[PDB]
This record gives sequence, C-alpha cells and structure tokens, in this order.
Amino acid sequence: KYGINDNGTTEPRVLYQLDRITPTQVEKFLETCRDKYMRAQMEPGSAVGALCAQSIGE
Amino acid sequence: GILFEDIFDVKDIDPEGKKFDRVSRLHCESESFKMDLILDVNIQIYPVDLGDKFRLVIASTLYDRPSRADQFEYVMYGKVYRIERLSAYVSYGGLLMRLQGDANNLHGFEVDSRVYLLMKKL
Amino acid sequence: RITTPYMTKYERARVLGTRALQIAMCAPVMVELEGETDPLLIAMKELKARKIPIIIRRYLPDGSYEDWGVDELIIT
Amino acid sequence: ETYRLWKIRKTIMQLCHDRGYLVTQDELDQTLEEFKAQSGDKPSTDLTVLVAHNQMFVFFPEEPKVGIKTIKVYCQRMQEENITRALIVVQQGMTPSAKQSLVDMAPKYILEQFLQQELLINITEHELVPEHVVMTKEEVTELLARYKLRENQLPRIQAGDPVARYFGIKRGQVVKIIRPSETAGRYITYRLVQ
Repeated sequence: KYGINDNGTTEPRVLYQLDRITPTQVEKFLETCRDKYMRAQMEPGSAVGALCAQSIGE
Repeated sequence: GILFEDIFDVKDIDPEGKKFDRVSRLHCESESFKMDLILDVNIQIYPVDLGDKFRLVIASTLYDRPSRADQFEYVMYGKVYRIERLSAYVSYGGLLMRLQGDANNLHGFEVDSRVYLLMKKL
Repeated sequence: RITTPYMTKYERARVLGTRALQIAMCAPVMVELEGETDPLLIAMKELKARKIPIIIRRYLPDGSYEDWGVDELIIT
Repeated sequence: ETYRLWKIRKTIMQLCHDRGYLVTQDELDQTLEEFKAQSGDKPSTDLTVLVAHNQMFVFFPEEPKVGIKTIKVYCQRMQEENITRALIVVQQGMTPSAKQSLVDMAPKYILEQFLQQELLINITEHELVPEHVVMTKEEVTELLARYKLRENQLPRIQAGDPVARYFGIKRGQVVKIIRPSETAGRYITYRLVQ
C-alpha cells in the first residue's frame, strides 16, 4: 500500500511499525513455539485411559 | 518535546448514546491537518459541549519543582498501544484515543511509549 | 537416549518422593540448608540446586532400559 | 438397472487392481455405454474374468443361491486351468451347506465369496474407510523392530472383516492403515490380521 523497504529508511519513520516482526522476535517466537510444543506432550506413564474415563464420565 | 498538536472541533459529544455517567467519547476533526480523533474525556472534571474548539497537544514530557507544562487545563497520561493514513491508538488507563490520518505529521509516534495529553478550551 | 529429555511430572514426584524419605532418615544433605525442617522442602531445594543422588531407570516396555541422571534432565 | 452388472464389473476390476494384478487401464473404467454392448441381453454366464499377477478367476453364477453342485461346475475347471485363486460373486448368498465346501477345499484353492450388494460400492473409496495397505514380509520386520513388538500385541483386524476380505488377506499378514487427520493427515496405524 505504501512505505517501500528499500533499505528500511523512508522519510516518515513511523511506517516501519506497521507490521514489525524484527528478527530478535521471530527467533524468540520459534524458541517459544518449540518449547511450548515440546512441553505439551503426553508425559510418559500418565494413566491415559484414567484421564479418558473421567473426561467422558464427567 | 511535543509529539503532535493542533486545534480540534468536537462534533459528536457521544456518537452511539450515553453509556457512562462520567466519560463521554468525543468525535473531533482537526484544523487543516484533518486528523480525526475519537477521544474519551472525563466530563465531570472537564465538561465539553457540542461544537467547541479546543486545543490538543500530545507530548512525551511536560518540560511542581521542574515547573511543568501547565498552561493547558486538562492533562492525562497514557501509552500508545497500537498503530494500524495511520491510526494511532492511545490508551489512558481505559480512556481510548484513536488519532488518525495523514502519516507524515504522525511521525513522532511509536508503540509502547508514554504519552501525555494537554487539552485546553478556546 | 531415545526417551524425552524432560523430567515428567511423575518423575519429579517420585524423585521428590524418595529424596524426602531418604532425608527424613538422616541422609547427607547436599544443599547446606537454611532452617527448613520439612524434609519435603529440603528436597525441592535439592532439585533446584540439581544435587540429588538419584538416577532414574526408565523402562521401555519391551524390557530394555535407559538410565537418566537427575542432573541430566530438564525440570520445569 | 444395469447400473449393477456393470458396476460390479467395475468394482472387481478395481478390486483385483488393488490386489496387484495387471488390468489394463482402458479395461478398468467403462462408462455404461461401453457396457451397453451387452446391456439388453443379460437381463432378458458371459461375464467371467481371468487376470494374472504382476491368477484369480471371478464367477457370477446366475443362480441366486449357489449350491454345492454349482461350485462343482467350476471345481473341475479350477483344477483344469491350474489356477489357484477364485472369486464367487453371488446374487443372494450361498446355501449354508456350501460355505463349508470352501473351507473343506481350503489350502488347495482359495475361492473367496462376495455378495452382490456387498460389491455394488467400492468400500475402499468410501470416505469413512481409510487407505488400508497390505505390508510386505520385510515391512513387518522393520515394524516389529522399531516398536520392539512381538508379532502378536499389534492391534488386530478380523480375517472376515469387509476390508480384509476385499484385499484378500490370510492370517498372519499386517496391514498399514493411513487414517486421515486434520492437523497431520498421516496418522498411521497398523493391524495384524486374525
């Protein structure tokens, strides 16, 4: 729509805060989405059917 | 130190009907910049009426010992929290401000920064 | 080497389960404790300092096993 | 009406293509107009396929209830042609004395039996039935080893199941089931057969 990223300098400086995704964030985005995915695994030995019997029964 | 200022004309004191007893949401229009803003104002302390020219100044800082910018007579304090012709959403605790339009003069703004209002009737 | 490198909530419970009962039988304490008299509160001080003399024997259900030191695990 | 005497022939030539024979592609798909060559005659057996592996022998006996004598019509041409597998696609069902005649002559010739209205839909292309794939002998040994599982202890599918009876599976084989999901679409499960 506007605001060319020719080197990251246009004359109105505010325009680069439209969709800011700066690469300190996107690497912290992956190290969080990895670790949130790794944490939310089924912990081994977790009475898996006994969770199922409550969650159908309740 | 001023981020942004102009003279504004409040046109709808409350656009969709009075919802609160102490806060009414104004709709204004600038003078020759054409910055629409949708500002909430505590009207119990500072009553505003239809068609009232009032100044508005957005400042990052105010400079009782350092002798603050106090020529104005209604001062809030809040942070910008969204930039979406740019909109520029400012929140004042709960009181929203959606200063809009013409991104060349809006250049001083950013996100996550503390912002004062300094209003004054005319 | 193939199971999860995260200490599960069932392994943290039993490691705190038996390190509490070990330290309630005058075991040598590894954390130079600061007045905690509940043996369970000593054991969480042992876990966070990562000094527990316990190796988890993880049984794959075929019968093979795989050891894991409590130093060598990622607690939450 | 002929939506059958054709789609049955369409189904079994989808069926024996899935079981790994050599049906040429033009022989596979027929519109009804390609089968309107014979369409008036067969209502008022002229339909028998022999196909070989990359060899089954289907039968459409026009009798509704196939008796022992009707099997015995082509018990002899079964052993004449040295063919080993057969199919008997029936109209109503077998007589309850005739189904033993299959299992009396069990290890010599196979001759599985289907109904007509069982075969009028291809249950493989049903949306609820996922893609069963028969696994090879070496595909079992890399399965059991990865999970360290004995041949038994796998989830089990019956031998008389409609998809095991489709794919033509004896006891001891292991199918691989690709159950489609929404996040992955590749939820793979295996089944030993009974």
